Amino acid sequence: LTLLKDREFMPLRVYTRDELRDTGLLDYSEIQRRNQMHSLRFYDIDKVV
Amino acid sequence: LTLLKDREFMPLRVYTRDELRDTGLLDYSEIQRRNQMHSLRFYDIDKVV
Amino acid sequence: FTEGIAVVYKENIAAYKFKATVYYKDVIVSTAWAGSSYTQITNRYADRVPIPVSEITDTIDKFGKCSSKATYVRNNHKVEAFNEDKNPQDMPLIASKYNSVGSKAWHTTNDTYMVAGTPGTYRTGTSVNCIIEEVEARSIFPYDSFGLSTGDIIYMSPFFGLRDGAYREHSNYAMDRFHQFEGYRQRDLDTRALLEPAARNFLVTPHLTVGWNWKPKRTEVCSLVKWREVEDVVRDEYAHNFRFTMKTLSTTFISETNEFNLNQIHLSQCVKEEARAIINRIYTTRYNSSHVRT
Amino acid sequence: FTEGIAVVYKENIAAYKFKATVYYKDVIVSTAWAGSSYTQITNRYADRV
Amino acid sequence: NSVGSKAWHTTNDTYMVAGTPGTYRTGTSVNCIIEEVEARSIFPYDSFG
Amino acid sequence: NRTITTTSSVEFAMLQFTYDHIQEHVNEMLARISSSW
Amino acid sequence: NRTITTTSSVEFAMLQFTYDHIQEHVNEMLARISSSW
Repeated sequence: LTLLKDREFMPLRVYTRDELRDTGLLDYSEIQRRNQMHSLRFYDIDKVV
Repeated sequence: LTLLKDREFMPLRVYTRDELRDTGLLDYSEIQRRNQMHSLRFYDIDKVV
Repeated sequence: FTEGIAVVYKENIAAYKFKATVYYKDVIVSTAWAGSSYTQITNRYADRVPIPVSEITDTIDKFGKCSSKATYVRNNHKVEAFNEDKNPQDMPLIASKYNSVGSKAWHTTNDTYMVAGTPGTYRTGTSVNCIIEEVEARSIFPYDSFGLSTGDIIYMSPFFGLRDGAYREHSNYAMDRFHQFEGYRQRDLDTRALLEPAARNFLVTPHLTVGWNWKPKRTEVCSLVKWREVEDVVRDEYAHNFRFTMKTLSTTFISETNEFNLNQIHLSQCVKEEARAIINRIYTTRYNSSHVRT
Repeated sequence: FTEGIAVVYKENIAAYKFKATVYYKDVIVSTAWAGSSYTQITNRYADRV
Repeated sequence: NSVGSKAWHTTNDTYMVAGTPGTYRTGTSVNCIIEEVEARSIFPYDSFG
Repeated sequence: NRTITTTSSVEFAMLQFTYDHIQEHVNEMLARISSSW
Repeated sequence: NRTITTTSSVEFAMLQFTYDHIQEHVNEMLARISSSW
């Protein structure tokens, strides 16, 4: 009679949380983070005339 | 020879659906629900002059 | 084997959530064309402008009133605006009709001003509406920006300040837009009474002024969150690995024989003392007389 | 039985990501009303072309 | 202009004029903006954001 | 400095517990059968 | 009045089925070994 040997199970995921949050065409927070600093990027909002 | 005893397995989740929908900076539906009643909140749209 | 108590910690994936207030004025400019038998709005230019922190801390948090004159900066020029194109006043801040729990807002004007004129001419009006809203702010790692319930991204860390090395956080703004008031006593616009003193940051964004009570980064954000406290665990010593068997959860975790130094992980100051408190409570309530610590 | 080598393939749920460039001009038209002791912007029509 | 998201523009200023007290004056800006963006398309790949 | 990334399933750990339990019990019973034989 | 919240995994219930099956079968076989012995 032979004994069962030890096994170790690995945490296998088919898709990660990032992959599951990468299936849409646009991300609202990404667009808003990039576009709400348009005036900071392309203008000088601290100089007064 | 001893018998195997009964076990009961519990539905363990590491993260819930709410926790998984709480990882972003902004929620489009939340912003839209809060901001599309600005005119209802801060103005009287039913009185005519 | 080795019996003991364990606290399991998972990574914190949620955003850091706090509360702030936004102070801004709604500046609407309506242009009507009075015609033969009708009036036609030919333009309506709405704009949100900030309330400067001098005005806030000297009129709103002093008397609960907001000036009827907006003074701001557009196109690098110091612009103004007057409600109804009249002499400026100080109007009281009145709660919205929808002031349910949490999301509250106090404004001064329910009306929007416009004029038509004699048939054949254009006439221009102007509204100004002081609006103070309590919003829910929200920041995610590495906490160098926060978004508001209004939809606005604030390109400054929620922990930017002037003391405690906080001035070394991230900020996409000039240091002239940022104000900190140590010991500031906010005013509750409902009970008309000052709140308790607390350091308060103010930032004048081109379209609004954000104000939030300052709190240090070390005590508010944390990379790890408690998943499960386990009262009875068993640590085994398999070949090259530890094993943590938890018979109440029906879960077996497999570590290495080495300890993990939580100093390699960002923002891990919570775990040590939180787990110490939890483990001490569990021990004192369950294993006070049966076992002893090791 | 049959020994061998295998490669497991899952469905691709991610979006196809590339890089592009956008070329546009920001055309702002500001109308001010010079008053007695102040200037008031009465219109500002921004447009991307 | 950090890594990846870069943008080249021509004007940091926005033009407006006030005039003599009692009149309307109209200005105009034009800002050439070239941005490197990240495009993104999902099946069946007949559009991209 | 780094961050810890946690999977979204502890099904593998329940599998580990169940296999460990069945394996230990069956091994004890097999050992007993062998000694008695 | 309330609402029912359902988990996003029935892996625990498949684990329960598998353990129940293995446990019942192994217990029947152990009982038989004991009676014959």
